[PDB]
Amino acid sequence: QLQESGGGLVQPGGSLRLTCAPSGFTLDYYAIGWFRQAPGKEREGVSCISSNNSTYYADSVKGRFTISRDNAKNTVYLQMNSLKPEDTAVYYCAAEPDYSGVYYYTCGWTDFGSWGQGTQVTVSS
Amino acid sequence: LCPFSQVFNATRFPSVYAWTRERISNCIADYSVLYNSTSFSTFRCYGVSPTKLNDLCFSNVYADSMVVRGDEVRQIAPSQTGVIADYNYKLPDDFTGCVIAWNSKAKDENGQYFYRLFRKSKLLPFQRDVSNVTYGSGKNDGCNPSEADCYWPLLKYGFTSSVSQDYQPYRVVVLSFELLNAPATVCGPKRS
Ligand SMILES: *[C@@H]1O[C@H](CO)[C@@H](O)[C@H](O)[C@H]1NC(C)=O
Repeated sequence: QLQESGGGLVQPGGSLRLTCAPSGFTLDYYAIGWFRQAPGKEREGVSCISSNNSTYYADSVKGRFTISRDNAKNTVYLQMNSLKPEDTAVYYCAAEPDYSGVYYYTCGWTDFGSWGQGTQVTVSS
Repeated sequence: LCPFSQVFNATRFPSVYAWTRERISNCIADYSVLYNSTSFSTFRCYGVSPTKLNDLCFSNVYADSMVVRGDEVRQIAPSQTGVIADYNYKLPDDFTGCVIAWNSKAKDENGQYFYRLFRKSKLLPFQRDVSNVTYGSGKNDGCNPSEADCYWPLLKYGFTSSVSQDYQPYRVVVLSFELLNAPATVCGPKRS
């Protein structure tokens, strides 16, 4: 079970910090990903981090988004800076056990079994 | 250049319980040209950096392939739980290789595909079980399926045209790498 916070209404170029919070397990030996789903379109992977601390980012967010794990504070936060309207969607975080370290060439919904409910992110003026 | 086309672009794929193995040998393997198929919902590797694959050499590479459900692709990975990873296709904890998957509803919807529900025990890593003997819950196996507590262990997937992506067919190919004290048969571009 995953609780997600930090989304909301932001002007183009603004900042947002999405939080993902586990209940009932530790994110130490887990991999966590951030996913967005625009209206109609399919869940695209935004950024993922494995227990390796190896990361992935979609090409469209590379310079602007940053994933980070706080293995002591059991939080995984996505820093969303330099926001664009294209970034408007519902953002879910996902978690999969990762007892051996994973390396992502891509990240997809097919890589996780546990999901959050979503936070709405809107970039407009 | 390794014959990756014949594995991934193959017209037919196996049922996961009857997964097929293909041997990649005496060729150069540019995995980065394999990537460029943006159809790949999944492309994760274990025990090797995917950037560093271009400079590695292996003594033996295998390409296993199978058709499972979208929400089962996560089970095709080391050290995982589920009906697929414990009765159909298991990977070692120290697995060294890559797992690639893509949506195949175009070719495998309305397809005769199966998976094993019941088994006496969990598969050893890389084991395969093609048995179609009836499973007895509390009973002895080989019992009559018309009787109660007796089931056929292999069940069709039912890839109907209305299901969610979590239920549609996905084709998976698992490249497994190993290098022992033996000559190299597969190398990347940098280390030909
Ligand atoms: C298992 O055996 C039964 C009876 O021979 C057959 O109807 C069924 O198709 C078989 N399933 C397989 C081979 O997957």
